[PDB]
Formats: sequence, structure tokens, C-alpha cells
Amino acid sequence: GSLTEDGLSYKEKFVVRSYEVGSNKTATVETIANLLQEVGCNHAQSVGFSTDGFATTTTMRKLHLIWVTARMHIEIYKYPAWGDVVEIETWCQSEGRIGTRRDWILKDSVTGEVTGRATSKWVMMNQDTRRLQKVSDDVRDEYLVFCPQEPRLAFPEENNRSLKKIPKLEDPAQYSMIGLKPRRADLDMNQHVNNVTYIGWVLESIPQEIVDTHELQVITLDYRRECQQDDVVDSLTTTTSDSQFLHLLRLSGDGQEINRGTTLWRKK
Amino acid sequence: GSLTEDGLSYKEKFVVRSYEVGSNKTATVETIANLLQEVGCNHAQSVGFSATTTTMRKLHLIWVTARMHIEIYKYPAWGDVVEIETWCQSEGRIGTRRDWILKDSVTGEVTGRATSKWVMMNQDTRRLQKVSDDVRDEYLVFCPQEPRLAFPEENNRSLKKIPKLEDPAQYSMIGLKPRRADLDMNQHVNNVTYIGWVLESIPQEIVDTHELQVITLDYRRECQQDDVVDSLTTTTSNDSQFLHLLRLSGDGQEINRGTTLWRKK
Ligand SMILES: Cc1ccnc(N)c1
Ligand SMILES: Cc1ccnc(N)c1
Repeated sequence: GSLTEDGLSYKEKFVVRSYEVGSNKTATVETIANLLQEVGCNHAQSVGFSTDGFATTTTMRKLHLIWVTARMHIEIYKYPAWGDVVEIETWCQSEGRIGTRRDWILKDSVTGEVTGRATSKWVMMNQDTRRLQKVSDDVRDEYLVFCPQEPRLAFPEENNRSLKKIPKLEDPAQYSMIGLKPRRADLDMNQHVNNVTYIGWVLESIPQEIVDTHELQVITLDYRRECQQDDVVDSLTTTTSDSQFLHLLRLSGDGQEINRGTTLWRKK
Repeated sequence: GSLTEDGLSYKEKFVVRSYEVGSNKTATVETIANLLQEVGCNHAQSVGFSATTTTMRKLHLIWVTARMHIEIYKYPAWGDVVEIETWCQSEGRIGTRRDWILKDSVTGEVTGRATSKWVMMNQDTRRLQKVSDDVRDEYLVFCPQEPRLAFPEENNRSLKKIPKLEDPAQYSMIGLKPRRADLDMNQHVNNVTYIGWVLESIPQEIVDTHELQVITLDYRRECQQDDVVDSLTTTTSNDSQFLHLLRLSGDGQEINRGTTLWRKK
């Protein structure tokens, strides 16, 4: 992987692995999400961000600040097959005092065609109190050095899916998978649950017949609260319809919401 | 990745990913196990498989994992390049073996080694069977004919007998279930998941203060998509040793047994 000529975006190629594919011999949406996270880390390192697991700036380190995921939105047109080379381009943009955004474009390395795109929203939080915060002048300034200054958007369309409001699922859910717990392979280097695990947990409550007869086209997931190592999760799904579902992840005990989202599936 | 000049082994380089590392910023033993499985698949493809032989498909036969043994000296750090060399060998009518050597691409030093035993099974009845003359002949074309062993030693750890853990276990992690990311392309539970499940019952203080040096895992029965597993551990021991057992939560049916040796950091 490498930064592009202008130094305002980063590209990386990945060969799709045997263990990364599903029953149709193409990448799962979790493998895609992992590759998006990997190229994001490679970009942060190339532009001088800290290693240590947290991709923080020097001002963030002095003020005990971290980035927290608020939303992940992915749209896939073609999942790469086992052995294929997928090229991913990523870049960041500041969104005033609200937070920051990381966008991605996925391409077939052989044909050069776009096979997917993703967008993510990140908000500032104090690492110790876990209290949300607005982005300060000094953080916005250090972002201007490695972000395009004109808007560059993976989802440019006005009133598109990536910015849509997601409602809260009403009890009773049509489908469910209860008692989901993270194991050591679900944690990141800082022992926090990896963001991609939440996508897996959301999908667990989709019936296997939908997975066998349909392809996932779009997934939009809101992040509200982190699941701890010792927490237990319930994943709920209701068909809202192409097939569409409304999802909700909550703690098995108190019912505390941790995630909400939607998925759109196309018949094969 | 590519076959070596003689065509009797396969090498591949891997860059260690951010999501693949643990608390000390080095590869987990599950990431290593996944890389071992990946280079194995790339070797099989390069020698004409897809992973059965022509005779195996004709007779509805598949390979089933019987044992996995891994020894690590240095876990590669986040961003490092690890080179893995793999090769196969026939073991008469008993089964076959796949061996691995892990090296630091920069220094060229061996940082780990692994060995795996595979037995023949009919895909439909799930009944074990001996390797036939025709299958052994197929293996001769791409396996070294002189013995090449990752674990050469006559009484080494890789061939040791593993006993069954006695109730009550000292440690446990109950109600472990596979999710879709735990399955392979054929919807069978991935071999590496079992390693993760074994380690779940090791206390977090052991993981925080010790490094895994050796893991030996026997495979006895497959966990199905709808099965629930219990993972049990008892300390058998400056080195720490554990005896492990995976069994179904309902039945108590044994699926795996194994041992791990850990060294203090
Ligand atoms: C947006 C948000 C707020 C708080 N905690 C999170 N994990 C995410
Ligand atoms: C060795 C062995 C025997 C039967 N089933 C397995 N999965 C493994």
C-alpha cells in the first residue's frame, strides 16, 4: 500500500483468502469491513498518526482524546472471489466541529471497475470519562494537512442511504439470536470489541434461507455504546419490506441498546 | 506465493494486519493458524487440487483433521513480513501430514514450526478409512520422497499422547457457539475456531503475563453450526502447562482435547 501522488489519499491491494470467503466462494461483508479497517490503519500510519492501537493525533494524546465510531455504511455491487485482487482507496475529511469521516472506494484490480463503496462517521470522546466532545480548532488544523480541502465524497448523492435516520426496532422482533458473547479473536489490540464483530452479530439474526438465496447489497449500522469483554448481546431483526430488515443489538440483561441498523438484500 | 524450484514445497509471504494482533502488538496464535491454513490452500491449488484429488472425488472421500501442533519462538509484530514454507508427506495407509516452517523475512531466522495429521473419511457416511494405493500414488508426484520433518526428534512433543481431563476442571468457559464468521466456504466450523475455544478457558492473567510457546490439539468430532460447546482447562504444571477439553454443552460428547505450554514474559 501507498499514499497517492498528491498525498491526500491511500491505496492498497489485497488478495482474497480461503478462510475469508462464504458459501458462494466470494468475500463476506465482514472480510470487506476488516479490509476497510486495515487500509484505514495503513493510511493513518503513513500520515504520522500514533501506532499504539489508537489512531490519535499529538493534540489528541495531550488531551486524552480518542475517535469513537458512530456510523458505518457499506454498499457492495460485486464481492471479490477467492484469489482475486481487490484495490481499496481511502481518504479522510473533517466535518467542522461535528467529527470526521473516512470514505472508501473498492475496485476490481483486473478490470478497474468500482465494485463497492463505504463511508464511516467518527466522533470525539475523552478516553477516561467516555464523554463526547466537539472537534477543537487544533485538531481540525492537523486534519487539513492530510485531507482534501474540496469535498470528496464516496456517497455524493443528495438525500442518499448513508445519511438516513434509523428507527428503533419494536418488541417483539420477527427474528433473533440471543446470548452472543465476544471471544479473544473478537477484540482489538486495546482489548475493546472490534467494530466488525458488531456487523457479524447484526447478521446472525437474519434467517439462513435469506443468506442462501440473497446477496447483501447495503448495510447501515449505527454505533451507540460499546460491548465490553464480559457483556452478552441479543441480536434482533424484523423484515421491513428486494428484501429489507431493521436490526437492533442490545445487552441480554438490562436491554441497553448498543447498535441499530438496516440491511438491503437482492435475490440471486 | 509460489512453489520452490524443485516443485516439492510452497512458500508465501504475509504482512501482519492491525486486526490480527493481540495486546502486545504481535500476531495471535489463531492468526498464525489461519496463515498456516491459507498457505496450505495455495499449495494444494498450485499442485492441481480443489481440497481433494481426482481419485478422492470419484470415491466421495475427504481429508479430516486429526491433530494440529504449533510451536512459536517469536510472534511477528504488526506490519512485519512473515515467510511460511509448507509441504506434504504420505504416511502409508494411516493418513497424510502437512508441515510448516515460519521465518522472519528480514533476518531469515526460524520463528516457528507446525505439523498437522489428516485422516481419510467418506464424505457421506463420515466413516474413517485407510489411504488407498491410488491416493498414495497421487501424493508421490508432489511430496518429497525422502523424509522431511518440521519436528524431526524421535520422542518430541508433536507425537505425545494426550489424556482426557477429569471433572471438575479448574477453569471453564460455557456456552460457546459458532457464528457465520466461524464457518468455512462449505459451512463446516473452521479448524482455527477450535483453537480459540480451547484458549477461552485460560485465565486472562496467564495471557497477560505469559506467552504461548506450544499448542497441541487433537480433533475427535466436528462441532455443527447449531451445537454449543464447553471449554475446560486444568493446570498440570518457570513454565505453565494446561490440559484442555472441548465437549458439547448438552451431551458432554468430546470434540477436542489438547495441551498448551506457556512461558513467563
Ligand atoms: C456514537 C457513540 C457514542 C458513545 N459511544 C459509542 N460507542 C458511540
Ligand atoms: C480424527 C477424527 C475422527 C472423526 N471425526 C473427526 N472430525 C476427526
